[PDB]
Amino acid sequence: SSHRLALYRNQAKSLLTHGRITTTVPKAKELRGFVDHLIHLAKRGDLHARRLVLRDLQDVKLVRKLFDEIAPRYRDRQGGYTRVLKLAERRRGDGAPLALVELVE
Amino acid sequence: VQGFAGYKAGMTPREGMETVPVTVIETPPMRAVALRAYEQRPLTEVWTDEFHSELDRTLSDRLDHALDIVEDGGEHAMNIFRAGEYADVAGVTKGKGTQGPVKRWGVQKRKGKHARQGWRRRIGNLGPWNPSRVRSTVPQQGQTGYHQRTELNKRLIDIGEGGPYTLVKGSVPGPDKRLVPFFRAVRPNDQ
Amino acid sequence: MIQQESRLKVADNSGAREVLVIKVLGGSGRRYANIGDVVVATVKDATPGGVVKKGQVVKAVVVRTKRGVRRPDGSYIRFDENACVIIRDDKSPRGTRIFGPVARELRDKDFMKIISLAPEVI
Amino acid sequence: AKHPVPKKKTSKSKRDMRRSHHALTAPNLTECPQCHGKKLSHHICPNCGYYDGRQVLA
Amino acid sequence: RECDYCGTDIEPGTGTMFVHKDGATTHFCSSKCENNADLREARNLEWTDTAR
RNA sequence: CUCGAUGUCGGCUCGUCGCAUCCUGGGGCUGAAGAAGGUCCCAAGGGUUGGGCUGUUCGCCCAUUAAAGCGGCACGCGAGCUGGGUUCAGAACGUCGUGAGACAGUUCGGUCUCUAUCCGCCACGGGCGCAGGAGGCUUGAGGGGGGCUCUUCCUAGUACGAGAGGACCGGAAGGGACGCACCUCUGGUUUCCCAGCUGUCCCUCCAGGGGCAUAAGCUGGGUAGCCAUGUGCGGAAGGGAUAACCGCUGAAAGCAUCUAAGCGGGAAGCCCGCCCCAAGAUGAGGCCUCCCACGGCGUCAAGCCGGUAAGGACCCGGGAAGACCACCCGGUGGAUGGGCCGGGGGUGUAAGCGCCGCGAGGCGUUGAGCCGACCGGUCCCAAUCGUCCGAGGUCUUGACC
Repeated sequence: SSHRLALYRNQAKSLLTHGRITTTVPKAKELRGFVDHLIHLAKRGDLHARRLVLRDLQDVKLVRKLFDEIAPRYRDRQGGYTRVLKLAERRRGDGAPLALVELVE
Repeated sequence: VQGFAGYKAGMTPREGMETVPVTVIETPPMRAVALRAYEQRPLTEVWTDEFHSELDRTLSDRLDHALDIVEDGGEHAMNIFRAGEYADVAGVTKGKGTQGPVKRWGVQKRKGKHARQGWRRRIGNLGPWNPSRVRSTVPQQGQTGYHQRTELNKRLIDIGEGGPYTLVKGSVPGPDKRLVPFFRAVRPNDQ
Repeated sequence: MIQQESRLKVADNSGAREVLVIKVLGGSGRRYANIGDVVVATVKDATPGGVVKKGQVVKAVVVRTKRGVRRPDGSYIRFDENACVIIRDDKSPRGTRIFGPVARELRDKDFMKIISLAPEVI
Repeated sequence: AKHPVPKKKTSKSKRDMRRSHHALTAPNLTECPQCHGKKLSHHICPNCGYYDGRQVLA
Repeated sequence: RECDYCGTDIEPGTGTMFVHKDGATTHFCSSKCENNADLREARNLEWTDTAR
């Protein structure tokens, strides 16, 4: 619900900033598509597009940064602008097989 | 292979004269593997490889006419099933799973004044005092969704090839589209 | 549809107004009064003593139900209302006259009588 | 509120027997991509960074 | 007609028709016609085949 | 037996027997023509409804119906509710008692406790087995499921009949409760898919948004899956052995007798048949399709090693497959996830500029915009690379080449 989002939110956020973070299996598996999806919008690129992407992310700097910045570095492909890579270790007490994901580059 | 069978197309109704809903079914001739006979001794299934290309990735009418198509080379187009007929199909339940004695098995639950009481779903009882421990009687949360389901009076209406496929009279194939359907018109009554 | 004590008006004039639904007529089990069907209910109230009178043991049938009736013609029909007509053991109305339309039905399960009296049968 | 509780000393025997079906099974791991060594079947590591791309450190 | 009036519309080469008392009527359509119309004054109706 | 304690009425649910059988079939009987009843013998399959008033069962009453059965199992069920009630202290009346208290007379209200070990039941995995090692396919002994019914029509208003009525026999159709399955049509869903909204904080002022207002703040609506109110369908034929019950052929009783022996008739019933398992039925079954004799060690070394991708696995990626597990399909010579892309479905024409009115707004561009799983393309992404384990072919007898 409000939480599913939130996530996708900040994760989508942080990420674009670095372009490959460290969350567990799933977490990543999703932040992908979405974030992913989002991308495809930076690609659309315009009034609208932006008015969305931001709509969620909320933040000029980026929002723009990507739409212009990265977007391009991608204008060509077909989704997938992300390469979700699992990881070797696992957060303690837990034992969760975290994992890392980036913007396929 | 004694019979005839394939998978679930899907359902939809439409037309007729009053109108009527059926279901689509996919299956040309899934080849012919040996044939049933217990002659001179025990005989049942042979295998003179002639199958697909992958299959080794895992490597008296009904059956009779077979001999017709199973010796032809293997396959055997389906459809004697013709215009207005009653085969029977045996779908595969439906991964519905382990549920409460509720739907699993008709039963009235937590009434009113207690039909909520953060109360609810859960059978009434087992066995009396003196009788004796338990019966193999009262079902239980007897999982479902996997059962080798099927039925009867399975009337087929029509068929056409473009792709060997069949139109059905009332679907309820049991399992889901893209599912494993086998048909027959067993001891028909409407005959 | 329409049993225990669901209520339904008149369209004929029998001298009624509305009627409570006792039993669904037919045979044991059975749980439903759908136009064409015949109900075992009574007066919830009836004009100023036309000929019937409030609280009168009764027999009426099905002709108006917002329960929606699926016509063998894969079609669909329903109404803004739920009520029917009284009857004389002999599936025979009393109301001399009709009211809101109805549905082929009736015919199919006997009643013409009203079938035509009706202002309009849909 | 102990409606139901054991009723007869569980029997070491059994008891353990119980605790019997249990057991582990070493990580299915493999061996380095070029990292040379044993890694978590499918991953780089404090030995790798590779796979096909240098996405790590050391 | 025009879903009686509800110029919108809904449900296949069949559809369906509600209905009221007095030999009056209400052929029908969508959940945007219904409710609304079923509760006030047609005239005033807009969106559709009325306030067209 | 139990007071080192077996928690007691009615209800609820879940039922399970039994037959003296209420409904249901089969019979013989009648003061039975018909029809409908009465009588009694045979059969439990299946089944035997909503309310009312009563804490009640019981019971009377209301509308049904074929029918609306009698009774078991602590008058089944509290480690499953109920908890009204009789049966804690209150307190009431009435009632006895100098009184104190009191009552199978009554009246208000009055704490039914989370963790199943065993046996037991329902379910799903793990072994070990079935003596080559191998994947695919079948048999079912034996079990389990299910069997009811009303009504309408011809036969026929013909048998019967003074008449008002109403057949066996033979055949159509509909419908009732019930169960299996299933979304097409129908209806309920639709936690964000889409849209309108009032209050507020950030947002940069406007616009265009954003959380919160549960966990969606509120309202309209809404695929796909699930799911009924809804879709198909089912309870049959027919075969064999009988009840009761009806007969034939004929003794002993040179005359009769269904009779011991001989042969047939006859049931919703048994057996079979129709679906649903199912050889872990240690009697481990059948069959087809693969794999060939490797190493060195003292022996009936049937013991330790490379193997044979025959083959399987594990790890990954995925499933109306799913608690875990096991089970199914795929693992870049891939379309398995996601992604994108067309397609459908769904929300009702967007953000902007435009043109009318002081404004509110409207009209346009514009059936726009936005789209959660539904149908299908394309190697953008991510299923890389890798391991492990696995056969060899036990003893006797004979039948054939």
